[PDB]
Amino acid sequence: MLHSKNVKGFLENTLKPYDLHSVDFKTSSLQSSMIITATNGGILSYATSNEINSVNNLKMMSLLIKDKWSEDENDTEEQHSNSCYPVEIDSFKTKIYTYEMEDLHTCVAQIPNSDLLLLFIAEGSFPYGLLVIKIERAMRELTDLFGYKLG
Amino acid sequence: AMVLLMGVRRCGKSSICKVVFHNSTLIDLAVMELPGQLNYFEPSYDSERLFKSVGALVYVIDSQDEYINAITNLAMIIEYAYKVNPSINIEVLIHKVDGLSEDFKVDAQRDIMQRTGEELLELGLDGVQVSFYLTSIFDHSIYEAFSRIVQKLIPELSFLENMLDNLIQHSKIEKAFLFDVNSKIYVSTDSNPVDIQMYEVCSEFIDVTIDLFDLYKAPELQNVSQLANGVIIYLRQMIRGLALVAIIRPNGTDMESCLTVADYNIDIFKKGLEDIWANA
Amino acid sequence: NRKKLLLMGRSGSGKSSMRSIIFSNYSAFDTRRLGATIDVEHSHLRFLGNMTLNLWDCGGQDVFMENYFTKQKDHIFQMVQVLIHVFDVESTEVLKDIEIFAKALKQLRKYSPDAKIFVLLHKMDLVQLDKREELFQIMMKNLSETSSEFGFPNLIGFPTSIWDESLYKAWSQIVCSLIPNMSNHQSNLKKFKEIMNALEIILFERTTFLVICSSNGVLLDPKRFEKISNIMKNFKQSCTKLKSGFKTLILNNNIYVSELSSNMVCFIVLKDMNIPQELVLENIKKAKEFFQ
Amino acid sequence: KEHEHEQKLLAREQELRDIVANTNDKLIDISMINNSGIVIQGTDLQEALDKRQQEETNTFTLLSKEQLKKLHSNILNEIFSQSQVNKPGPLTVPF
Amino acid sequence: AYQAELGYHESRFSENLVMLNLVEFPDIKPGDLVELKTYHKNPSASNGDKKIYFIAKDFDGETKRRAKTSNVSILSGQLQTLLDLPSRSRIWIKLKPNKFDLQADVVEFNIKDCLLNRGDMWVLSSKLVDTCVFMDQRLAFLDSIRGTIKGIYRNGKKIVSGYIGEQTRIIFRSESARLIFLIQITDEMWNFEETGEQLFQKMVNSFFPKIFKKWKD
Ligand SMILES: Nc1nc2c(ncn2[C@@H]2O[C@H](COP(=O)(O)OP(=O)(O)O)[C@@H](O)[C@H]2O)c(=O)[nH]1
Ligand SMILES: Nc1nc2c(ncn2[C@@H]2O[C@H](COP(=O)(O)OP(=O)(O)O)[C@@H](O)[C@H]2O)c(=O)[nH]1
Ligand SMILES: [Mg+2]
Repeated sequence: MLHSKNVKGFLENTLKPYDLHSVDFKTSSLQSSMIITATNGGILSYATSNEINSVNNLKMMSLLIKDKWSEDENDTEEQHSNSCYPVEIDSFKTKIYTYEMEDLHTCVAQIPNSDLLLLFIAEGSFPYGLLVIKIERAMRELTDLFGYKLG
Repeated sequence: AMVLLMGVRRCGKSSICKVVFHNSTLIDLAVMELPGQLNYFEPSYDSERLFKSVGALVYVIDSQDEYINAITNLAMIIEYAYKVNPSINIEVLIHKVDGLSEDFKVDAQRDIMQRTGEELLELGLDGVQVSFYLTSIFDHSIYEAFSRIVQKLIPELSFLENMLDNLIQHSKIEKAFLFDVNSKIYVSTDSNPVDIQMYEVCSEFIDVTIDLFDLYKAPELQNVSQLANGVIIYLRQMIRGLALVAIIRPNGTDMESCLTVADYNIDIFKKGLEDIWANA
Repeated sequence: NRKKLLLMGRSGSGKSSMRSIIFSNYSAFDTRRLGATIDVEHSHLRFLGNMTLNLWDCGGQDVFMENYFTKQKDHIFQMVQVLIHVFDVESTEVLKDIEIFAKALKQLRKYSPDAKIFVLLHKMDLVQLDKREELFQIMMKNLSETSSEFGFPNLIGFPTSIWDESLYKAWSQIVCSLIPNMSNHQSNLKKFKEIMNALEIILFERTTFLVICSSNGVLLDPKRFEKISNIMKNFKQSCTKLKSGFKTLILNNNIYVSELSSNMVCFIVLKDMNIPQELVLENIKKAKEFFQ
Repeated sequence: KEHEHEQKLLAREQELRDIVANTNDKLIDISMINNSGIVIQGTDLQEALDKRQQEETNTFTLLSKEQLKKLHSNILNEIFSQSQVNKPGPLTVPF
Repeated sequence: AYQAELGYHESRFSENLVMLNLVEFPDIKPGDLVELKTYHKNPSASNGDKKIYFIAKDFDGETKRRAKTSNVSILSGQLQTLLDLPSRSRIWIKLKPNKFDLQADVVEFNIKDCLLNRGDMWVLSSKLVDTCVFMDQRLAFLDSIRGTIKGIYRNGKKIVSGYIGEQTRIIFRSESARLIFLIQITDEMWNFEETGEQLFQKMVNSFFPKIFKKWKD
């Protein structure tokens, strides 16, 4: 089974911004943080930094991101792309893809050996490297959701 | 747009009102029943304002009893109704037709139409068009008749038809109805023919929605009911008492993607409907 | 797992109307065309996926009723789990009805004294609304004084009619007295209610749409179960028009009606309106194999 | 006064046609979703290149260690420290 | 064969039963006989597949202008109920060019509760030429006379829909007609048959009640 409250708390915690103290470099929070399916692309769980219209728009954006990701997961040509960051944690291989949606930076990563995806959307000023590190450290703590498939 | 119900005693006006409106312009307002017995009509007994305040007059004829005198009384009513106001739409319901054959029903409607036309020719009224509907309480006929009568009193009909046609063409919707929350009187549809079976499906969907919502209260009505063959039925409350019920077919697509695009399209349609003051 | 239910009464009491509406899927207007049941009509109805119900729609007329307690007494009243006696309040021979019920109770005590007796005061729509409940009391006390006489310390009765939803409650409580492993179903339902954080979870049967169990066993309507059963029967009969079968129903993203298995339907009312539909649907699909 | 009502009806017809055209322009089909092309792969360097292209040679010439080695490690540590997210409990519950 | 998307339209737009987009699949000229089969190989009876002949006609101006796919539109009412297909389905189209060779042989008709002269039957048959009909199609003559096509025959087969040509033997059976009965009262009426029944007992107990029950049915 699944627990919506703990996943909601995790997605709310992944909306936390960065405030560096050694170097004065403040970053804004992410626009949205959600977990979606790898089959239909609809929202399993979601969280926003800051109502029905935004939920429908976020579902549309999740559908668009999964539609773009489906062809990228099934393509082996041009595999040495600069926007792909395939990380392997705990002997589980996955592929992370970053995309630009007009003025939005959207980073998606398939949870390894499972039919789920994790998506972080931030503003255009957000750096891509910090998003990659954020999604890597987020996937590091999601070992309990490994091997989960839809029924 | 207040409609006036007229007819002889024990013709069924109160029963029609109880069934439809109990289970402004467009909302199901408190209509006025008028028991009209056979008599001599008083000339201008302060009734000019009353008939000037009626958007469309509705007459009820009992098909079980003899009705030639009823048609004579109806012609007498029209004789001053059209004289006072030349913009009133005139409606006649042939009520209590549940236990009649199709050929008998068609012949009865033809006889009633011919008699009314001949009486109006005798009375010298010209340029008047009286509509006729075969109605009964026990079936969908009275709902459709009141739907046509109400549709004759909404000036924005073609624009709503275009909006619903565009919504249907861009969401794979089989059939979309713009019901009202009470009386199940559908206000607008597409250019596709109003199937009776689909109309009954949508009406009983309205009933299931309202009853289930009323069972759990005291803590914007939305509904998705998916069948085995992927055909979904969707409900979203529009402005004031209006609601939208759409039968949408998947056509071998993703259920959640179709639901998302239908939700976005219907929210856009509701935002467009906010601009036009079609509510209430 | 064969359960022998007896459905007895007087002439015209509406036993076959109950059997047709609850199980054979007939409307209220379609029970007028029913004929007179001659002798005993047996119906083998499959409940859930393991239960089979042998419902005995008995005759109810005087020759049949005198035949039951004289010659066939060693056949109709042996290995009986539930008797359902249908009393018509339109009857002018109420003492004869009570005597027939007394003979039936005597035979059941003689042959299978572990059975369960239920009484349904049918046709309680012709009486005026003010005098209904008192009338239901006025007979029931007498029936209790009858029921405690021939064994049977407990007797449950229901004011029933085919033009309201009380029939569903009466038949649901009659059937649920035979369903095995009710405690396990209640415990699993409580676990699922705690897991999904739901206000109320109700488990039905798919075909008959009778209530099987509830999570709870803001003030709510005490007769909500039977009303939901009637609404679901109407919705199934509506969805039969579109040449398909009802699968799911989501209301306000708060009320989920879902085909839990091939034999049950779940009715979940949650607390938070902001949960996405796919999470609830996925948790429903995970519990699909759990209740099997 | 009825000519003013005729002009008002003409304005109403224009307004209703404009409303129909406005609500017709936001309709999205599934073909628009599948072949949108909005979701494109973007990197920081490519975004900077596009910004310079819209706004509009070897510049660099090849020639402390402790301070840079300390600051780089401290910046990486501060980046990795705030990315550590602790769950408020188990994610999947059993029966 | 071709492929088309089914459509439905109300009587406000067009009065014709079947309309097809003449701009699409331009092999078909305006005057043609077109099959509307819903099956492409291996016809299915349990699933439900029918062949419905019709005569080609173009879309209405309002429907063609404010168009929404639907290469073939069927008027609602009886033809839609006969076909029993959803609002957007896949159908097939042929261009059978032998109008003379595809004539139905016998097309039935019913003239209940109305007096048609013999010449009236001739005129009504003359109006039913180069026009395809189907089963239980309620034709109308002079807006009051009702018909019913209860049987279309071709090569010994009772086809669901047929084409009426110049050499089609259309018959007009009457469901409300005058009847004369001539009962012979002879010495044989009180005789007994081999089973043990009198012949007039058969006449008044088995023949007349059966014929009256059949007439009422
Ligand atoms: N069978 C049938 N009876 C009807 C119908 N409409 C009305 N009635 C009969 O009309 C009676 C009610 O008439 P009512 O509304 O009180 O007449 P009013 O007070 O003059 O409007 C009832 O007893 C019904 O039996 C109908 O559609 N079908
Ligand atoms: N009005 C009304 N009629 C009922 C009710 N229950 C049964 N009936 C009538 O009972 C008749 C059929 O009775 P039936 O089931 O055959 O009695 P049984 O043979 O003794 O079981 C139908 O015509 C119904 O109209 C009720 O609650 N209200
Ligand atoms: Mg019976």
